[PDB]
Amino acid sequence: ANSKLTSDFDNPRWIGRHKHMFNFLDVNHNGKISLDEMVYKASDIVINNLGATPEQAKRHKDAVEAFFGGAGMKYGVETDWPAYIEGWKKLATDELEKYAKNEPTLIRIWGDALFDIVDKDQNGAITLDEWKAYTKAAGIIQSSEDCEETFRVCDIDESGQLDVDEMTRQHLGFWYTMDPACEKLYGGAVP
Ligand SMILES: O=C1N2C=C(c3ccc(O)cc3)NC(Cc3ccccc3)C2=N[C@@]1(Cc1ccc(I)cc1)OO
Repeated sequence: ANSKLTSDFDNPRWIGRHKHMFNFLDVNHNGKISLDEMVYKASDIVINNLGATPEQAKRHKDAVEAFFGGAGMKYGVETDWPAYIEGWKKLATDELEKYAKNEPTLIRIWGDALFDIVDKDQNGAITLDEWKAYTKAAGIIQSSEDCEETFRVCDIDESGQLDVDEMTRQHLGFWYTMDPACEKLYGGAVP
């Protein structure tokens, strides 16, 4: 493994990062969300906003299913916040265990599915314009200034693109470990 990654689950900034996303996902403020909702959102984005082919979409659907599945979410079950954060602890642990063993993470598998859609050249790397299009469709970032910040935090190549290898490392830090160097990955959009 290239980094030594450990969890920080009692940090209120980690709990609150995921609470921010819970709220963002719970668009109708039911105080619960379902797997049905999460995979609908994923496929709506990629099929109806980003031009994914049927095969590309199904590959993406499987990845998103497995991801939220790893956090304990299930079709036909309504997950509340206390269940959600408990499930996220299990997902993060499981992911850091894979990473430490140089085994592919659920977030990497999602990223490969998504980048094949979003990268016009299908080489595992995105432009700023492609990142805006995705994050704005998803709604995880709203402003162009915040998308721009992603490219500052991340280590870009001579060509000016964001490689899947680099994004994954940042994602591991941001979502799973509270690594200080990954702060502001989505700019002001997600604390
Ligand atoms: O990393 C990403 N997340 C993480 C999250 C996320 C993380 C933690 C959390 O508690 C909730 C959501 N959400 C979204 C948006 C989303 C949500 C549901 C269905 C479709 C798109 C999300 N989109 C992603 C997609 C992605 C996935 C892997 C890679 I490497 C690069 C990009 O962009 O930052």
